[PDB]
Amino acid sequence: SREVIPLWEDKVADGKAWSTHVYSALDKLGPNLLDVIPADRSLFCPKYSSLSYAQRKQYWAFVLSSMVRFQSNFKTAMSYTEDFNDSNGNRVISRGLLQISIESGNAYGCGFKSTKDLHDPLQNLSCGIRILDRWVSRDGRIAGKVDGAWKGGARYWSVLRAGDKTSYKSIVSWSQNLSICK
Repeated sequence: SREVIPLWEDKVADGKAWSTHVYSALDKLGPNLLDVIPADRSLFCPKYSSLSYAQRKQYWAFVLSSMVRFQSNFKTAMSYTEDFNDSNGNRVISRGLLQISIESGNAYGCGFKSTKDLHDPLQNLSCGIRILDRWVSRDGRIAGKVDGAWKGGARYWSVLRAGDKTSYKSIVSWSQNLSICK
């Protein structure tokens, strides 16, 4: 009786298993995320404050799938060499569905043992829950720039940072037009 279905279920063979993992991992890794009433709800989900717990898990699984859509187009094997360095002076390699890197990701407690673990879709999605759980809850908002500093998920993901990008405008549009949000 879900009202909102994540985009990875449309094409990905394991898409339903990904959703089941996210719904369960949200209980364990996103309890702070799911207690926030975000200050930019008027932008992302106008009716956020009336969502049940189950609807908020449906919402965050959808938003994660919309980020995956533009980060990796659902390709868990994807890697991308960035413009900047890790602390050792090697260019950062972003990996997997949400394009997380091992050094910055492991700072969230994601516990990646090796780079191969970032291409494990379940570990990758769990890490993205951890990142959101930290910053959406600390900043009290999903994204946006407040007094010259990016907030919420935009702290980590440039795909959530406002601008004239198809990715950002689509994530915003898809979120705010979910039946449970509008």
